[PDB]
Amino acid sequence: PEMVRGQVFDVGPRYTNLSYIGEGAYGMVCSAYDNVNKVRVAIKKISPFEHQTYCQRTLREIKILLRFRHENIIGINDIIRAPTIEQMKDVYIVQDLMETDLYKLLKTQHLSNDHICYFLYQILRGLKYIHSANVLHRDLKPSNLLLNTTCDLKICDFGLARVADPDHDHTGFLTEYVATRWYRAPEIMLNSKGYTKSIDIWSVGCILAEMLSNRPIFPGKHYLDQLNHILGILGSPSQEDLNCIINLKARNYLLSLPHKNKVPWNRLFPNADSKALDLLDKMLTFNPHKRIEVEQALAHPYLEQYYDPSDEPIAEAPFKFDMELDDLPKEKLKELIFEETARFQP
Ligand SMILES: O=C(CN1Cc2ccc(-c3nc(NC4CCOCC4)ncc3Cl)cc2C1=O)N1CCCc2ccccc2C1
Repeated sequence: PEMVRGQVFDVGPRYTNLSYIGEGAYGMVCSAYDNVNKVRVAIKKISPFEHQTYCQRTLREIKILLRFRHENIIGINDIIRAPTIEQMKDVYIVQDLMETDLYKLLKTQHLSNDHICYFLYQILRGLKYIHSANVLHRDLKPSNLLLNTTCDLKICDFGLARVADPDHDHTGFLTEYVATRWYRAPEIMLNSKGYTKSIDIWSVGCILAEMLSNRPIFPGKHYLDQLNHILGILGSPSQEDLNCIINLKARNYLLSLPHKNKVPWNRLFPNADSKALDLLDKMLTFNPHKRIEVEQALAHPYLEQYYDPSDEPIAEAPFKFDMELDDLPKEKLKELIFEETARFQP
């Protein structure tokens, strides 16, 4: 077998001429020549089976992405694994190879207003489909938005995605949370488990702000500092929005803060298009009940050049897990991953 940076990549016969791309907690990723479709592809080697949380992330990703089919969502093209559960130590997920991501692009490139508009349209078009399947992505951020050389955009990384569950969204103040700090809606720190679609709209608002200036809008250094960055720009919540926070720890924390006025978007973003700032304001609304929904955002005058609901498809039915995954042992999640990947075996 081929090796890459001290790692076997058992992907042949179909995939050859591997080049290292990167690695992280997930595993390792390469490009490889697909000898059936005659194109280079991404293959990520995942080795999740000794960690229940990595197994969860793997299974969520596979089940969701195999059900979804959308131009602005990364697909799974193939899955390689051993023929038996006993021999299965790794899973290789094959996906379309994308040249870069929005994180890399923002570190290195000024975006024209036309590019910002087109990226935002594609993010929302993909998100319309995700939300129409009653799924929440829950970790939208620049490094999960993949881009090719013609600026086509695909949402990736569904390892934290969940079925929406608004009736069980309430929690206490300062409840620990997994998704990337800088893109967390204020309510995560106050009273929310991140089980409603409004969580993803906030992250997209944050991404829009970051496209406007190439810098994260709310770069909190730790859990509560994230809330105080948000409040630093939005200002003190209104009495009405406060009255929606019934938990006394969260409410009394907010009441304890000195009054802060809203920082106007046009001072943070003096070169931004005024319609972009109107949409930004509506996505970065403190109260999640008043926050714009994905379909409303698509209909916003900023996106009028692109908006076409007949060409913004929805999922054919709501997505549903067979059983709850959060409590399952890692050995059971391995079995489920085995069954879920069976269709790619010859
Ligand atoms: O696969 C993941 C998370 N990742 C990791 C990754 C790497 C690469 C790509 C990717 N990149 C590119 N092109 C890059 C080239 C260079 O410029 C940047 C873009 N093209 C296609 C893909 Cl598909 C996508 C992903 C992705 O989705 N998980 C499932 C297993 C469970 C788990 C366990 C532990 C932690 C996270 C996860 C989530």
